Amino acid sequence: ENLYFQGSHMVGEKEYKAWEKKLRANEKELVKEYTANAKPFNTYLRANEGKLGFKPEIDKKILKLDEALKKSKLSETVQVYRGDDTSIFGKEFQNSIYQGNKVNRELFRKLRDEYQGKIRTEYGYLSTSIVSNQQFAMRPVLTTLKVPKGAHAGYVDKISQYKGQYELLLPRNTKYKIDKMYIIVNKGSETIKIEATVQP
Repeated sequence: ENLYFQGSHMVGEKEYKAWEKKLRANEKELVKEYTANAKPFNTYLRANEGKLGFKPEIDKKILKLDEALKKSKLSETVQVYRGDDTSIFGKEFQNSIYQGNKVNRELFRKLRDEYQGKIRTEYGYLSTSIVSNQQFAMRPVLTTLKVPKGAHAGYVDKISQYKGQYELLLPRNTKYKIDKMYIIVNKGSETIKIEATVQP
């Protein structure tokens, strides 16, 4: 263990290296493979609510990817984030929840009532961002996730010279409790905030 001068240069670099060490060569390539084209995997898991058996070749990779994600446990509780469009809320609210750069308060109240306090599931693998020096909240919806110590997760390197951070790749079938929803009033915009806790 070398001395960590300046602490972590970008948050998640330690966890990324450690996880990478435990992965077999075939696993590491499968992770890259998933990262390149995630959509066929995640639409499949969503279409069938996490049940396997429909597509044998896909099923085999999903099982291997699941095991790879098992290799690293979180040493400490962390916070990760997601930017999303109003499509996150589904047909009833997408088009309505906003009107001209501001949140519809009455529709927000209904939205808060349906989601807040409930436990939900992401059948696909969940990509989240780890804050280092910047948090990209340009999107209307910002979701913050508390990932508990002892949870399983993977790490993907999305970092470039000017933009990008480490990704925390959550296992498929992740459960989360929607702790709180509120409107962040920015200078010149409004953001819908979702604060959730990953149940392990």
